[PDB]
Amino acid sequence: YSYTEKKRIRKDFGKRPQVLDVPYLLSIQLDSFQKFIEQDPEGQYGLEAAFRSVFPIQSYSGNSELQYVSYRLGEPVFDVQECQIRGVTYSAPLRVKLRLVIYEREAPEGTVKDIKEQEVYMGEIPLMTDNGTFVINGTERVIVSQLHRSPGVFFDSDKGKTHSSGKVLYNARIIPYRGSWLDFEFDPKDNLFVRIDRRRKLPATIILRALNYTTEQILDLFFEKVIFEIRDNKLQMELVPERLRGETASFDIEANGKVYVEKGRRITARHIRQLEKDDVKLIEVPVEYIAGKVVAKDYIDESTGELICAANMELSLDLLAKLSQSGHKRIETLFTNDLDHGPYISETLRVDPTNDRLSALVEIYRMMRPGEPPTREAAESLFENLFFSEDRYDLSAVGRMKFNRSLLREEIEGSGILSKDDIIDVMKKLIDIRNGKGEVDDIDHLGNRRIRSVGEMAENQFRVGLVRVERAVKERLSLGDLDTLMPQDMINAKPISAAVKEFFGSSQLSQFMDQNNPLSEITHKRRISALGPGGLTRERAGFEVRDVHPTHYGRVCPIETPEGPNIGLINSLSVYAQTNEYGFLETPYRKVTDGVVTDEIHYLSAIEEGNYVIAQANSNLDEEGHFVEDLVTCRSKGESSLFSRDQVDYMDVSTQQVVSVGASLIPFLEHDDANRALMGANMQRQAVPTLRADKPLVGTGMERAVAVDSGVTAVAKRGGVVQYVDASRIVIKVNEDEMYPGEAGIDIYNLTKYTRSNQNTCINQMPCVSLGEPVERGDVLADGPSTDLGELALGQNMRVAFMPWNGYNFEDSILVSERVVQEDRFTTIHIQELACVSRDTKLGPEEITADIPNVGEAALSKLDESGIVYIGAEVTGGDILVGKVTPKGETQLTPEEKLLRAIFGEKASDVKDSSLRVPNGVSGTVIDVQVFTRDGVEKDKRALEIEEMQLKQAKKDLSEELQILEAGLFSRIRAVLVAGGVEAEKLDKLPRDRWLELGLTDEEKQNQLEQLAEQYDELKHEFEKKLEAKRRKITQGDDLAPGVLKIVKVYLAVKRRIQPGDKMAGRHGNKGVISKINPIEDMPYDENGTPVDIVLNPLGVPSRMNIGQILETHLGMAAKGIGDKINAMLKQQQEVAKLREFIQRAYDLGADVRQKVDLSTFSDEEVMRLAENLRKGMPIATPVFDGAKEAEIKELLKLGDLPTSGQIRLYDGRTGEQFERPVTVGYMYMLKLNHLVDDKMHARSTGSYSLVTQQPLGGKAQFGGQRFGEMEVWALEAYGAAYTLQEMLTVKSDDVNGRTKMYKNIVDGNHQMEPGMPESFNVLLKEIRSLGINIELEDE
Amino acid sequence: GITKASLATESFISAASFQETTRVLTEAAVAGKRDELRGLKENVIVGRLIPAGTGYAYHQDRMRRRAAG
Amino acid sequence: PIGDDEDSHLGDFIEDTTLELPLDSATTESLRAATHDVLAGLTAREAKVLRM
Amino acid sequence: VPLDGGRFATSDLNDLYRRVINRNNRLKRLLDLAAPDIIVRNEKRMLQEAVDALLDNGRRGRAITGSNKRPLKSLADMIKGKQGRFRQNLLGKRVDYSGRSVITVGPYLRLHQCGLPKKMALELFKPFIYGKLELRGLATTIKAAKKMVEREEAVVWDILDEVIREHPVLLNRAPTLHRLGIQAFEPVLIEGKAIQLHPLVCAAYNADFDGDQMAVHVPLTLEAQLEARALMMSTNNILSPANGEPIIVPSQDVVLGLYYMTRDCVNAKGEGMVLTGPKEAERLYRSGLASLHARVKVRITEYEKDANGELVAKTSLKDTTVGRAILWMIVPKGLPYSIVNQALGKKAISKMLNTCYRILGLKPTVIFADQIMYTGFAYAARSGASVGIDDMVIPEKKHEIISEAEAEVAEIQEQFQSGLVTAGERYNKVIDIWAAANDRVSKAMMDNLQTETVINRDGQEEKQVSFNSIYMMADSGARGSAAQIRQLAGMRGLMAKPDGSIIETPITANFREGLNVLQYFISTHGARKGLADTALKTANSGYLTRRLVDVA
Ligand SMILES: [Mg+2]
Repeated sequence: YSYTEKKRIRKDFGKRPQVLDVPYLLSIQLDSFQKFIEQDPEGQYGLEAAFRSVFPIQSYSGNSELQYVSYRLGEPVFDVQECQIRGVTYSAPLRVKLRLVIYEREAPEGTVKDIKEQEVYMGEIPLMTDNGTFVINGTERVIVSQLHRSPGVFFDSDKGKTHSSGKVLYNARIIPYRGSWLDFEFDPKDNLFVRIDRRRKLPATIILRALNYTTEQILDLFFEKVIFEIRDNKLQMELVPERLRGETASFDIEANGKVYVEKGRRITARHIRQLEKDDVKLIEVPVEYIAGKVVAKDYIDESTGELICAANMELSLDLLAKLSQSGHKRIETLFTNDLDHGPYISETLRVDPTNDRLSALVEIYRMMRPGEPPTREAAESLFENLFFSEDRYDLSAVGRMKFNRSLLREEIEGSGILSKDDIIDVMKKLIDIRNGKGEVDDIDHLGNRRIRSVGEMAENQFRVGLVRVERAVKERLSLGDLDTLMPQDMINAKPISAAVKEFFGSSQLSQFMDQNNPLSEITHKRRISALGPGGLTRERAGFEVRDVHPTHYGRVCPIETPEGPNIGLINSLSVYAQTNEYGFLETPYRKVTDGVVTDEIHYLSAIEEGNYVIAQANSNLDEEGHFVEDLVTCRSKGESSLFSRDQVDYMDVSTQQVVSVGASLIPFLEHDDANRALMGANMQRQAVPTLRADKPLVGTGMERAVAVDSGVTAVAKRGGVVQYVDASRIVIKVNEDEMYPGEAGIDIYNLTKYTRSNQNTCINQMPCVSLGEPVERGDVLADGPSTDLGELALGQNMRVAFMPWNGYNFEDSILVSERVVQEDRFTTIHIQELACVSRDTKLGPEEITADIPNVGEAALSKLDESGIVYIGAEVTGGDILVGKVTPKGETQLTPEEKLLRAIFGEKASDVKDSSLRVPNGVSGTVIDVQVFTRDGVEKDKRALEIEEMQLKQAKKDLSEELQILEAGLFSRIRAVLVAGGVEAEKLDKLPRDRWLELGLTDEEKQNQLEQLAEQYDELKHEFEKKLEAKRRKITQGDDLAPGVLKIVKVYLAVKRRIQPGDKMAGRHGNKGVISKINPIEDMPYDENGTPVDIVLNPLGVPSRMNIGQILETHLGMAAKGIGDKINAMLKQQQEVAKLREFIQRAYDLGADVRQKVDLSTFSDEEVMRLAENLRKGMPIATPVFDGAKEAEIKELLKLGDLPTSGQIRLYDGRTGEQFERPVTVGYMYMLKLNHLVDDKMHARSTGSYSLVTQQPLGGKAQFGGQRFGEMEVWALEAYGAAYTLQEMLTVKSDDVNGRTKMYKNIVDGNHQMEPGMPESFNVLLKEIRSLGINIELEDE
Repeated sequence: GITKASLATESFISAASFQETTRVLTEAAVAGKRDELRGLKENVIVGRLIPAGTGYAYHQDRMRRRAAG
Repeated sequence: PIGDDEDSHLGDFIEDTTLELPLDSATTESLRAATHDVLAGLTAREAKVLRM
Repeated sequence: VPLDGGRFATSDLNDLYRRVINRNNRLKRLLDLAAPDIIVRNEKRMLQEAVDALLDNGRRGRAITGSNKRPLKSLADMIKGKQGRFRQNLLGKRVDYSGRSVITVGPYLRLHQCGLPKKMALELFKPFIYGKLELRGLATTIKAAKKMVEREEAVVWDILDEVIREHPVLLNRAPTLHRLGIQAFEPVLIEGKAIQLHPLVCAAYNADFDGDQMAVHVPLTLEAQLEARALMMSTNNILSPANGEPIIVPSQDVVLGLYYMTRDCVNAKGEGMVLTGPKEAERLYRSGLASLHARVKVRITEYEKDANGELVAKTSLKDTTVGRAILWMIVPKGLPYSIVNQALGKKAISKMLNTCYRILGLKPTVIFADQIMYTGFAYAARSGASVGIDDMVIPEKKHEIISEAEAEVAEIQEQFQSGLVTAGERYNKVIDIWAAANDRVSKAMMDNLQTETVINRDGQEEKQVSFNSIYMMADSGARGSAAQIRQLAGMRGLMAKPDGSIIETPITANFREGLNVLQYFISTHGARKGLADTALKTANSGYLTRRLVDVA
């Protein structure tokens, strides 16, 4: 077992033993970027390879070359945490050694001077956190792995809809990793066409001519030969018996004094066998048989010296008699069949406008760049630069591989550019497909689908940077002088900087990590997308690619995918899934040799898995693991059916290996329909953390692996005892077996405290260990938000009853008692970050000064001398968090205000109040205040206060570290001295610092003493720097935007319990909205008088089929039962015996479940604590498909003295009388979505408007009016409410006079409207009349 | 068909809503078309009382006063 | 175009500060009445001299 | 116009106009400089190009805006707008005096009213509140009134309760389809941020309580108020404009309640006895002396309006149940007692309302409906109806049917093995017999679920309809259907691969049982297919409606 597994244990039902445990869930994200940035000895993908691609860069013929030596990543400017505060990017400097060589003109190549410039900084690049996240501006962000069509050759069909004929079509497409696409396609006339990209269509052969192929050669490529012999007189023919197949005899087939075939007699296998064994190498044919046959090569008269017939031309009884008299004996003709071997290329030539290489190149250049005059150098350079350029083209490794593999080649690796043989082979294959041999692959198949990740894309971006800078290098090297410049003046910063900064900054893939929740983060980091650059779009792709493919098994989750605009264009990574070496997806399997199912794991990709017969995770094997039944359910090639006892090569690794980490957290999933299951696994990521993280009452067993593998918790790096435990920090003393010889050391984990998340929720760690407690290597030291003892708790369980309660639960709406809002269990904490901008206008600078025109003493009280709110001061909507004032000259009043100001003696201030007020309606406590001052502007009072405070706090925080670490080290030295030098009492007497001056007998112990000291001083000096830098980074003015003099960031912590209108659901996809909060008095109770927490609606259950939501209720009930029993025995303090007995009983449950429980545990100090944590309930694990069973749940119920029915009599808290029939009651885990009404509720009367078109628009976060759409208009039309409509689209919105002229009448008590004309139509009048169109309003 | 039948509307301002705007505007411009409203969409556009329901009376009285004494 | 890729183009977000909010013109309309009513109570030449 | 950070922003029309102007001037100059023909021509061409790009860009080389790749938006695009075809008056417009939030239940409501959040009503009627406030004199000037409600002084709540009384508000949901998508209600001030919506109207809006939000609008002008109250008023539309049938018909919980009342069992408390009026028939039940469902002859006075414009009266000893008898207390006037004597399913409960409308008129129907809702919820709650895992009963003969059909498949398998039947013939046979099995198990489970409750009155055995919860739900019309229950208890269907060809290995397990890896995976396709299908057919429906409103 383990350590923190002593504090609690989940009861694990199910039979199937885990053959392979769950790996690191964050695997992909980390591994990828781990490959991107790294020093790679070779051209394997990485910054190295990216460099080696475009480099070296030489001037155009100028013999001045710039090559690349090596690169390095300097230490980050700010650490992960500091950078999260300041708001900069967590990034490392890119320092690269470049070399500029100037070749002495007139080769041999040797250089006059090569200046090797030291590392030149181009840009900084983002870094990945241990949690697989990036921080762009003070915010954790994630780059979603992309899934797209892998580079290579692709043979499609496109039948049906095309041309309505039904003759179908066949198209091939060569798609590289970069560069133009090469398409080959047929048409109804069987003419082979080719196009680059999506461009103009061209007859296929025209590419071959550009490759230097004459007609003769093309015909030599795509057609066999039929040899004719004019021997004696009157032509004969060579014959291979297989040729005659698929045809009926055109004449008398006879030779060798024996007539094999007659006319009108089709040639079957019989005639073929006869002619075959008889060995007929020659047959005489009529002079008329060549009337249709097409000549292969050219032909000329030796005498006349004229062209008799061009290559690829139909022979006639005329031309034949023309070339036969010339002496020609042999004539070559294409071997053509309209069934077996199709004459497509021959007919392609007849559509070919071109003749030679040049003409082809011209017709191509006038295709790619149509309309501009074609040139030789142009048409050459283009065609060479398209598919043959090492620069502008590549398939990469995946591309070359899939290419050769789909061409049935041998070599899995080769060049990134096409070869003549490549293109020609692809054409040959397309032809073969049209001929009836060979199949067509499909895009949806996961074997044709690749998966990128952060690293690849980052590499692509940095690459684009390198090319856009390459142009600059070659540009400057044009006119450059000798030693005057260096590889600095050329290479800029921005080209790399903004290039990578763009990607991480704005991309549909790059996005703010969704952090409300551990499962949210972890399921965001494992996510795939067919969208973004390189992929398709929502409107682009249809349902096909969206749909779950059979290949998605063990790779993609069939359930958890977003439901909406993009469905199936995202999905999620399966639990055990891995990115293939090439970047396909591969899944764990169990190799079955002979008749035994072996526990040896194997990784098969989408293509690898294809022919193999795979058994099922749900199957029965006993002892040595032989399949019980002689017939076992298995899926083999694309399909699934019953297979013979031993026909199988493989079996499923686990029960959960089909689903995803999110879908694996749904208990009794096998009992839920896939729709509502999707809804559930989608909503579970929307769970907001709670104030008291509880625990799942009904589990799976992934709840540990999730919270653990995610960064929310803090795991121990090494095992040992805890020296110190604080809500702030945790200090572990490292065990000797683990700990390194030098420096000794004790692991110090600094815990994260209350701080803002990306979702404006609260993220706060808490210590789960006590002072001086033993820990295991890799154990949970401190939990996170919504995490309990290593297990993931996304919400809180509670007492649930199914019964209609006076309609208050009517729809999916939920009715909850007051016991829940009282205990503050469902309460959540929110952290809002508000900012105040001090800018500069031509009218004057803005002041943050506390001196504000027109404010009360109650407003001025909450602020200090500097105008900043005190830390810890609780505020509500309208309070002044930060004072601000902006200069406004010449108030420019009217006589009424002139008289008013004259009488009341009020000087109109030259300044307007710009202060940042608390958003209306929200109320919280100020936790933290930050001040960013422009470099060079004098720091204000509060600024200095904050600065010095941070200085002292940093001094204490670093000093404490130095102290703990040093005491720990000296202790280790003192430990070494007593071995070989021993004086125990006599040692610690003299000053500690003196201990260093001591020696010891000759031994390795004298060396360790050297080490301890050698490292001591390191930590001694490493203090200085760690202080100095830390000091300076507090002092330096943070860089700001143009015009902003300083910025005050205030952090507010609001606490919201729960109220009607909030949305909360279960993991089964049953939504709900709290309707009323009912008194405990009116709450239905049982015979024990215990009120029920929540009353749901039983009507929602049958229609939306999730029966799991009931099972979770039943089991949970029984589960809590086992809690109460223990809670009794603990309250009655029986003994360590009875408790052990009952606990052992509960951990067994009938027969045949893998458990492995106690009596190893210490009889008192251990067991008694386990029961102590179990008194709240008995946590139960129900694996996805391996989960619990009816009778098991019922038996556990019997163990809890609860009924089998799971239904207990209830009583109305009002009349007290019984409810007829029982009601299902129990415990259901309920989350709380972040959809709380406090955010959702909006309203407006008359707000600010828009400048362009006068329309309602929120300026102050005072929400602009609701949108009235065309349909919403049709409603009013149908009703026939005319004035409602008019005012709706005129006076309440678009009418610039109407709005105010209305408002006046509104206050005056007169309800009317003087509508006028909406500004939209007026604007349209001006817009139309701006053109040559005269549009007027007429009549009267 | 309904999609085809919707194509014919006397009011051009109405046509500029659903149909291709450019074409309609030009095609109506050359002919010097006169859009008299009388319909729903064309009226909603210009922000006047719907010639139906509560406003059918208004548009009626107006239509009657129009093209008369 | 800002996020959502829609017709939500940046210009549609520029608010009009230049035009006075209605809640103001209300108050001004009333201040007319305040000053007038209060100038009704002064003597003839006091009203004339103050208005002048 | 300006912007924060000192930066500017401007329309693309300025770039375009600038180009046109510049080139035009350059042409004038080149004219005065007597430039050669080639130049003046090139210039004229360029000007034509520019003017074109200004009027409509994209019939030409598609000019791009300054230091930006995106093509500048021309005047044609200024007119045409975008997002399909609308110019600002169709696709939408922002409107003052409006709001929105999540919606809640509010069963205490009357069909003519809705709970309106306090703060919301404050912000919405703010202009009116000002007016009333300084109308009574509680505020010196409008400014002071603003400061009053800004402070929320205790008097303004009552001042608001003044303006709220007869002033209706409009409520609306996201997918507006038919005119009932927007209705008028009477505001009732409520604490909290949620809007309370009358359950009976939840049908027309197609609003689940799963977190749907509803927009609110204020009928500013007087005409808008009278329009809302005499037309858009919820109480004035009780009938679907599509068909004469009532749209206000009780939905789920309520129909389950009335079902549980109007139901009758064989032997219970008070079975066989006799009581004068329903007034004491309620007393008997409330006391616990008599069960809600038992056959009891009781006197009732039922009215018939048969006389011309005039209500008749009569009475008789009717054979009915305690529950039905109690329910009769609601039914007004002219409706005959025969309407409540049935089982009262979701269908009949509607025809009750319909007949009430076509007989008694509007008001009696409205109040009738309110009452029906209240009693529905009440008695449904008292009923203690629930859903357990054992409430779903699987046929005992199931595994047997499965096994026999499973023998059929192997029979046809042997046939094809011996070549007795062709591949396709065999396939069709197997799929036929499997579907047959599915039908067997289904028509079994429905029987074992429906009448299987066997009980006794004074004798040994007499059998009637089941009291099983999920069955009451499916039978009444509250929720669920035989087709769905079929998926709960009996085996669920057969699934077809994405190709559209049905698999010959159906799902032999149901939801109450475990669905293994395969069965679930195979179900997934049908699931995503379903979600996609409906989500798309929503858009198709919308497009259809649009073409329709355009043609009419
Ligand atoms: Mg819904």
